[PDB]
Amino acid sequence: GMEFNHLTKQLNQLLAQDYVAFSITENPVVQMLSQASFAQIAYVMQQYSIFPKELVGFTELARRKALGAGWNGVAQELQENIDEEMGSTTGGISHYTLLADGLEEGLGVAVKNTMPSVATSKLLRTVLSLFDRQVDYVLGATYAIEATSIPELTLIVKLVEWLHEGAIPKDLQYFFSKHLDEWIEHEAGLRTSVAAYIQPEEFGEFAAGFRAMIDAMQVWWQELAQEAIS
Repeated sequence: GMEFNHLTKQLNQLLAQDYVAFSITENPVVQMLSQASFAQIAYVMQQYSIFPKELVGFTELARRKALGAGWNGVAQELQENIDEEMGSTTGGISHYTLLADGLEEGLGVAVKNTMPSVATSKLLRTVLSLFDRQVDYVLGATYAIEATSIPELTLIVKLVEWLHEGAIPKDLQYFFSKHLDEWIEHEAGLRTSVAAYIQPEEFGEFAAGFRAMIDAMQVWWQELAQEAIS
């Protein structure tokens, strides 16, 4: 409702004003593109790909936290999200598979065998540590994944355009088009489902969860730029 909408608005504003990692111009990989080779940015794409690969698993941990608190509307919204991610709207082909195949066949960049870097392993450990707090904190971290989706996606488009002479191969174009579309519908669904259960005295924990996730994510882009380019 109105109070939760007020909090979520402030959190998005914080993301948009204070975090260079999600800026299309101030992202630390983007800032070093002039100094990078094809292979170094391919390494970036490969490491990036591990987060979509592991996203269904994290969303399932959040769904189990929701169920455990009796936040049933939220466990249902998350399940519909898990179902999309695993391929309900695309005939049983996961979003990760659509991305992986799109990068390999479109760009010549293979990601399916990628092992996590030091940075990427650090992000994974941190995220799994967050998902072991209480439901309000964990849903704030889950809401951050949603709020960063469009900024993240915009970044990946630029990296794909840089790796492929400014153009977008057909399958990656499908993938970007279906996401950067409405999904708004995704954000609203999670926001309104959580507003049905969350109390004002739990807004602090929700905001701390959110902050922890965008911190971890920004640190990852920063460390990845340092691994990859210098």
